[PDB]
Amino acid sequence: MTFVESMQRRAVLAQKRLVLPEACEQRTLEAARLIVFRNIAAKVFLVGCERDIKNTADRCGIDLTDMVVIDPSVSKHRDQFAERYFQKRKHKGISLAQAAEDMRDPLRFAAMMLDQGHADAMVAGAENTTARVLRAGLTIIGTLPSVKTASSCFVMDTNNPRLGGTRGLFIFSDCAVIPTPTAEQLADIACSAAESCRTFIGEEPTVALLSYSTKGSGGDSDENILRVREAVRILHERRVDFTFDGELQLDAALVPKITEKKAPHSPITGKVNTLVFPDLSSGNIGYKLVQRLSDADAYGPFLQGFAKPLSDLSRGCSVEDIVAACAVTLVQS
Amino acid sequence: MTFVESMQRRAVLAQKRLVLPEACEQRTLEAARLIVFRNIAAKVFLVGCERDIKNTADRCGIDLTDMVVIDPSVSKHRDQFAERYFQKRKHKGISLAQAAEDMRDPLRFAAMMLDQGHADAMVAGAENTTARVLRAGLTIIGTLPSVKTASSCFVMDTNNPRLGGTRGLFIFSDCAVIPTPTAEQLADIACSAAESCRTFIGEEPTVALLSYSTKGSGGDSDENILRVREAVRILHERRVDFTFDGELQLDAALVPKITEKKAPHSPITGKVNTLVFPDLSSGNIGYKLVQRLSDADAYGPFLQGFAKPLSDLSRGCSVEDIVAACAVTLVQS
Repeated sequence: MTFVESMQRRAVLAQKRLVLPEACEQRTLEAARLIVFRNIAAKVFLVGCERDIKNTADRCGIDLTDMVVIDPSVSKHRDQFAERYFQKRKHKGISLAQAAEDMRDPLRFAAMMLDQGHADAMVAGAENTTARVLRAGLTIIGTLPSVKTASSCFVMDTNNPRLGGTRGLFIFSDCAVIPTPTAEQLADIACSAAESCRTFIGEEPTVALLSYSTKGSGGDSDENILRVREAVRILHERRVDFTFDGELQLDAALVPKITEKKAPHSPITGKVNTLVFPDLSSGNIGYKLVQRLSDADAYGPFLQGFAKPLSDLSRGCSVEDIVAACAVTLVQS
Repeated sequence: MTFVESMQRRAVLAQKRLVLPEACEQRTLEAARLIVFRNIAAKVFLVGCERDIKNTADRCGIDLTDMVVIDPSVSKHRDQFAERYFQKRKHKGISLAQAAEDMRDPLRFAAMMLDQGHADAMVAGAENTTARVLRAGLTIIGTLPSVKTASSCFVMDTNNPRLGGTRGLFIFSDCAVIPTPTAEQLADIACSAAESCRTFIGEEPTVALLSYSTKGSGGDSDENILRVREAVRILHERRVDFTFDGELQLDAALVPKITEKKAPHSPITGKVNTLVFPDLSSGNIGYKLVQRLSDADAYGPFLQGFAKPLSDLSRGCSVEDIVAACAVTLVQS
């Protein structure tokens, strides 16, 4: 199958709970109906003002009978959610009443459903800004204990077995979120990209931390080189369970003859399927170069490192983009 | 007609003067022979100790007949070159006699031939470090008046006229030399890359200065975004004669449907053939991704911005590689 087909079938198998806070938006509700029709989720929670949602559904001819509308103003969890948000945020000086008002927002309320164990996967961003989506994620859901940084990746399908990797499948990370990762964040990015490789490609991760330098060739003074080198040291210190090396140029990562000249006895030779970029320009430009100048497909961006999975959509997304993002996030949980 | 054959043919038509300071190296003399045999240059100057050069030739069985040995020890330009070097370098405290000894070095002498008008193109690096070759370039030859920075590009051939560019050809720059260009340096790289587009691809240059941000989308705080935006302002101030725009994501540069959304009314829409990367990691990773994960070929790195063309070879280059480098550098004059 294709990647999208495989992710949808795996979501059907996983039978997890989806929450959608942009439930007054037509595309979101159409996606929710397709999710129900395809059995992509065990439960579909629509979060928002009940009569605004029902009104949108009425006008778009959408049956909600297998969906659960949760209204943050009326929910039985309202008081507990306001209290949990206050405890989370009181260190920034907000009041309990400000917390209660903030938790009437569908985006915050859906994120708190994940934090509190009432749903498994959240998708938003067809109508909210990326900044708002990531902020709800960072401040309500938080990160896994193994990282301090939330990041993102793309799944790159070169549609060419022979191009190395895992039958031409790669994880590229972080090509969308963190502008200039510190050495510690870069190590976090590598750890989360390793998890993404296991979830999305289904093979063991072999990770190359990339640079214009290979194992010293660029010198010892450029902070950008040292940042990547320090990340590699940090990964050794952390005793991670995946194979990794850096700093490596792309050709040293992917062409064994070159690895043998520039990085001898490197443990990644001939096996790399996960590329960690040194900064956001290199990764954002890089994945687009592969997408737009070759027959490769790029899937994502997929968020990683969050304690519970969420996705941020483009504001111009299609219904099927929403469905695809929901399936991937459900498979991540 | 391939790219290497196109350049070889064009050098034959151009009938320029080549200087080779590594004339005691066997591959260089074998290349020199092919260059004479193929009429790729009007004149082939071998620079060095005539006896060491003749000795190498005899040991290897190489005929030198239509080549001209120019011996820095006895050349009629001996005293003028020493004075010129002294004037260039006296601000570092050297004496005239030291300048004269310095100008017995074949590499320095070849570069001075370019500066003084006695040859058109220099190739070295088969047995000199890149740093040595570049330093000779910068201290002796200098840069064109339109820039203060020498840099490099690659000619990328996607082998697919629909991918954009000029029949599938692109200039990528600077993917090999400057680790973190200042805004002034990025503007210089754009100017030099536009020159290389004209020389190597043969079409009008349309230059995209790349970033993870498109026309403000990544905000106004990240210094790497501002460096690119500043370089664009600088190009406007210089009133350059090529079309440019930035900061642009790669898809906004290359995909007009996306340009119309993220960069409406951009001057580059649908015409970009020259990509300027914001730093060396993004460019070095970027060109290699295209080379290694697609059908594209990568030719270079080609130096650019020097007042007279020179080329740095790889230490392990083939004889045919040397010939191809000479032809490109001659086409560059």
